[PDB]
Amino acid sequence: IMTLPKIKHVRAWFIGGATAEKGAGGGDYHDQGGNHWIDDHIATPMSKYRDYEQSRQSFGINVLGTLIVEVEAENRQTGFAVSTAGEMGCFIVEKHLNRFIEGKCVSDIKLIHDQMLGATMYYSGSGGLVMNTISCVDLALWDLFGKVVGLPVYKLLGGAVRDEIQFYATGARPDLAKEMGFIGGKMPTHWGPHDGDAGIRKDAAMVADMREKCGPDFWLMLDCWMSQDVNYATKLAHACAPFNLKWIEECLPPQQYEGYRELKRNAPAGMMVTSGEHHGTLQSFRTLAETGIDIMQPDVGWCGGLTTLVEIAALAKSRGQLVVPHGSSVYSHHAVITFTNTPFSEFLMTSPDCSTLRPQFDPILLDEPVPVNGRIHKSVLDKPGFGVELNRDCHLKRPYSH
Amino acid sequence: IMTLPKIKHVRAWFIGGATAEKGAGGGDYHDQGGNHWIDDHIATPMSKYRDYEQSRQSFGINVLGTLIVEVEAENRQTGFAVSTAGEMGCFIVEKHLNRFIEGKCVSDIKLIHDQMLGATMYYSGSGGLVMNTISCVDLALWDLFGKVVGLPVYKLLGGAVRDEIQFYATGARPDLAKEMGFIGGKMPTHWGPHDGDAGIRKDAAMVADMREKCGPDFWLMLDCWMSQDVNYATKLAHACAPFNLKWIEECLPPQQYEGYRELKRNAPAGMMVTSGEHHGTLQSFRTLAETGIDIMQPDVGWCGGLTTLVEIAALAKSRGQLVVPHGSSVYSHHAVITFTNTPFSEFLMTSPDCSTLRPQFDPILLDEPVPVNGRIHKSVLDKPGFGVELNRDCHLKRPYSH
Ligand SMILES: O=C(O)[C@H](O)C[C@@H](O)CCCO
Ligand SMILES: C[C@H](O)[C@H](O)C[C@@H](O)C(=O)O
Ligand SMILES: [Mg+2]
Ligand SMILES: [Mg+2]
Repeated sequence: IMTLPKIKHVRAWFIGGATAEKGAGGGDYHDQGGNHWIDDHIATPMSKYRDYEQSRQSFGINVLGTLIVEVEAENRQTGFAVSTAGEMGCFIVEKHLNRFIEGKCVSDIKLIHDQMLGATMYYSGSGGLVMNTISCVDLALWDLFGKVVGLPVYKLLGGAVRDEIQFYATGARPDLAKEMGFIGGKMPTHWGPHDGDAGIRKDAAMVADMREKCGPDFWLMLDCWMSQDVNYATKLAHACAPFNLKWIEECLPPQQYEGYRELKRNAPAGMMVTSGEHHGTLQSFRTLAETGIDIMQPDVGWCGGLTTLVEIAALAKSRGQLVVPHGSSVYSHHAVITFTNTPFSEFLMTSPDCSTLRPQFDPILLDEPVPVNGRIHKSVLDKPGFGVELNRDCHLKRPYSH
Repeated sequence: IMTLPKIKHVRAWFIGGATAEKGAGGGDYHDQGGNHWIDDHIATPMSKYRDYEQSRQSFGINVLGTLIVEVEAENRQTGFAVSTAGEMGCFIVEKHLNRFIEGKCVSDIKLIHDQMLGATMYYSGSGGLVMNTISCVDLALWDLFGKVVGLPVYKLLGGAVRDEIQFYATGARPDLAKEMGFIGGKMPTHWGPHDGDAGIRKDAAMVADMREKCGPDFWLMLDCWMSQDVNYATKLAHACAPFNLKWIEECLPPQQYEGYRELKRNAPAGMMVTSGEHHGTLQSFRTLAETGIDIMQPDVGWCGGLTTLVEIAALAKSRGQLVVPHGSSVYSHHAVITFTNTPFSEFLMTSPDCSTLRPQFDPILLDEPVPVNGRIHKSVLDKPGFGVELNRDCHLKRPYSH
C-alpha cells in the first residue's frame, strides 16, 4: 500500500489586480494591457453606458487579478493552481479556508471541498469571487495529490476517452484560427440591445464575413457575455441562422434561468444556446440544465473546481447534454479528456491580435501546453498532477499569512 | 428648487473579522463573543461534522466582520451604512466601486446601483459577500441623500402606511420576548438530518415547551439556517404542526429552488415556508417567489440594498406574498414601515442570553432605536436619512484608500 503524507501548509499569493501590476495576465484572462482584442468594444451589461462602452477594463473587469494557491504536504511536496480572485482570494484562503485544509490527508479532497462549501455558504453567493477561490483550492489539492502519487490528474479520474483534445478558438480572428488548425472560431458580440437593429446587423455581418473566409465546415459561434435580453438575443440568433452559427453563448445574466428557457425555445432550428461560465455550485447547474440549453460551460476555476466539474459532467451526460468548459488550460484538459460528453474544448486567445498561440494562462504557468495544429495530444498531459509548475519569477505578493 | 451637491468621496472601514477584534458585533450579527445563544449548537450545513457541530464560529461564521461605507458630498455632509463584508468589502469599495460613486449627484442612487451590479456581475455570484458590499454602498447613498434633503428615508419612499412597527423576536427565549412585548418568537433548530428522528423530536419538543409557556396567540417559528433537506424539513414541519408553528424558515441552501417548491407543497396546511435572507438580486427573488414560498426575507444589507428591497416588496405584493426582511435595524425600518405587505418585522437578539434589548447593530450605530414593548413608533424614525450616526469610538480600520 502507498503511504500518503498530510497537508502541512496552504498559502495564497496574487499578481495583477487593482493592488498590483495592471495587465499581469495569468489567471485573470481579462487582466491584459492595451490594444487587446479581448477589450475591444465587447458588448456587456455595462456597454449601454457611454463611458463604459469601448472598454471592459474601464468598468473594472480587471480589478481582481490572479489568485495563486499552493498546498504543501508534510513531505515537502507541493501542488498549486491559479484562478481569478487576487488579494481578496488570499484573504479567504489564509483567514478562513486554511482551517479545513491543513492537517488533512492529501487524499481528503472531496471532504475539504464539502467543508469549504458548507463553511462559506453564508457569503459565497453560490458563485463568483468566493467560488473562484474555493475552486482554486480544489485544483491545488488535486495537483498536489497527483504529484504525490506520481500520476496525471486525467489518469486518476479514470483515463482519457480520446487520444487528443481538439479545440475551437475564441477571439477576433476565426480565419487566423482556421489556419492554425482549430476546428472553429467563437467571436464576441460588439453591440447590444441599446444598439437595436443596427447592432444586430453589424454583429451578424461580422459572422457573415468570417463564414465567407472560413468555409462551411469551420464552426462559428458568438459569445454575448451576459449583455442581452431575450428579444435581442432571439433576433440576433435568427439573423445569424443563414450562416449556420453553431451556437450563441451566454446571452443573459446568470440568474435569468427562465429567460434562458424561453431563449432556447425561440432559437432557430439546430442552433444551440449555451451558458454557464459564470455559474457556480452543482445545484445551480441542475437549474441551468433544466432550462434546456444545449451546452453548459463552467470554468473549472470558477464553478467550484475539478470536484464540481466532474459532477456537472455527469449531470449533463445523464441528460444527453454536452459540457464544454470555459478556458481553464490544463485544469480543464485533464478533466475533459476523460469526458465522453466533451468532444471538443476551448482555447481563449490571450494573444492581443489573435495571431499567435500565447499560453492560456501566460505567464504564470511554466511549461504550459498550447494546442499545436488545434490539438493537444494526451501524451502532452502525461505528467504528475496538472503537469505544470508555478512561475516564481512573476512578482507574487503574499498579502496575508496565518 | 432645491440645490443638490455632488458626491466627493466614498470611504470604507471595517471592524471585527479575521483581521481585527473577534466579537466586535456591529454589522456582522455573528461576530459575537463566547456563551452567546447565537452560537449555541445551531444546526447548519456544517454541524454534521463533529468539529463544527457545537459552534458556528468554529467553522468561521465570523471571519468577515463589519463593513462600514461612508459617502461624503461636496458640501461636507455625509451618509453611511454598515453590513457584513469587512476588509474584503473595503477592497471592493475602494478599488472598484468608487469609480461609479464619486462625481455623481447625491440623487443618482438608482444609476449608481445599476452600474455597481453591471460592473461586478462577472464576480458577484448574484449574492453573498459582493452583494453585501453593494448593498452597503446603496444604503450609504440613501442615508446621504436623506440627510442632504433633511428627510427620513421612509418619507422619501412615500411615507409610513402604519404608525408603528410591531416585532417578533429571534432568539432562544420566546418566553422572555413575550414579556418584552414582542408578538412572537423565532427559535433556531439545534439538530439536523444527521440526527434523524431524535433531532426532530428534540427541536419539536423545544417548540412544544415554548408553546406551553407562551400561550396560543404568541407566534412561534423555527429558523433552520440552510441546514436541512426536503425530507427532514417535511418531517420537522409536520412534527411541529400540533403546536401551530407559524412558519419554518430557510430549511435549504439558497440555490435549491426546486427543493423549496417541493417543501412548500409538502407543508402542513396553514403552515408557512419562508427563506430569502441569503438570496441576492431582484432576479433571484423572482425565481424564489415562483417556488410558492409564503414569505421572502431579504436582508437589506445583503440582498442588494434598499433599492433592491423596494423592488422585492413590489414583486411579493404583486403575488400576494409578504416580505419580512431579515434584521437590518433602521435600514429595514424605514423601508418596511412604508410596505403594506410587511405587517410585522424582525428583531434578532444580540443579547447573549436574550434577556435584554441590546441594539441590533450594537455598538457601531449611535442612537440606534430598539423596540420598546415590542414596537418602534414611526416618530422614532423621524430623523434625516436612516437617523443614526457612526460610532467613531469603535476601532475602525481603513485597509485601503484611493
Ligand atoms: O467564453 C469565453 O471564452 C469568454 O466568455 C470570452 C469573453 O471573455 C470575451 C467576451 C465575449 O463577449
Ligand atoms: C439563529 C439563526 O441561526 C440565524 O443566525 C438567525 C437569522 O437566520 C434570522 O432569521 O434572524
Ligand atoms: Mg463565454
Ligand atoms: Mg433566518
